[PDB]
Amino acid sequence: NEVRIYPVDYNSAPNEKPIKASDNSILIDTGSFLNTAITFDSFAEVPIL
Amino acid sequence: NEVRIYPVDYNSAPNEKPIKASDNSILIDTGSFLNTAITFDSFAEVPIL
Amino acid sequence: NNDDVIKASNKYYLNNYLEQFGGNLVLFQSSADLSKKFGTKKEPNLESSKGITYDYITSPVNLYVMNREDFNNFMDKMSKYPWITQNFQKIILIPATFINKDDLEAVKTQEDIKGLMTLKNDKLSNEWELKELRVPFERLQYMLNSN
Amino acid sequence: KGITYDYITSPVNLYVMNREDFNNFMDKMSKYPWITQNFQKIILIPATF
Repeated sequence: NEVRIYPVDYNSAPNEKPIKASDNSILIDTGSFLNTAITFDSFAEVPIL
Repeated sequence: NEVRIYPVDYNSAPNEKPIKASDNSILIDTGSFLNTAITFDSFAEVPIL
Repeated sequence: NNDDVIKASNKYYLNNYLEQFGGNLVLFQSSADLSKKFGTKKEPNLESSKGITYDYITSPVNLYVMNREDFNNFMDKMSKYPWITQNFQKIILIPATFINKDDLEAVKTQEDIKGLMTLKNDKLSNEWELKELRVPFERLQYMLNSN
Repeated sequence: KGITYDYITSPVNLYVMNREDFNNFMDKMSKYPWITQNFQKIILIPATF
């Protein structure tokens, strides 16, 4: 489990084209796109037997 | 297992005498003599049962 | 490469290219050899493995490869045998492009397994060429707006 | 037993075999799981040494 939260339209020059698949989902968002983003890890953990 | 490869006659002033045993093998070569040398380690490893 | 340069205040990404390998065959490292018959439920039977010698590198462990769909079915079939499952060492999702289809060999066990396969004694994986990540100099100039 | 190779001695035993014969030897010893479990380390030393 992991989350990576990055700004959108950050350090992205206008007219940039974000690559996408046939589903139209934005595989690579414009800008830093996780190059400068927060990495949420370790949602939790509990002692195990 | 390990290899150490060092230059010979490197930073060694002329007239230097390399110490050797009766076998005449050069125990201590002239110059840096492993002070500045490449250290080849981990020839390989394969998963074990 | 000279040092005569003036700093550019504003810079932003212009073009993005992505190169990926969709196929992901499931690798399988197992010390126990599945070719040999497993022991019955009460009494087990293990015989270790043999040396594959893939990519000029040899080790006792055995490597199997199977598609994503068949892996869970194979796990379900082998649920009866806990000791063999405990013996599995490492599981890796290698891309499909690297491994030649021909190099794969089918293997038959005591039970009926759908699509278990094993690598040959001596074979070499392909080189993953990159084609999308190729930009000529003129394209760089055009992106610089200086043609 | 103690081999005492290169002036250094330890209880472990060292064997050497060519790449082709190793897999056949593994197949022959598959009947004996406890011996195989006892193998400690496998290294691909160059032949020249």
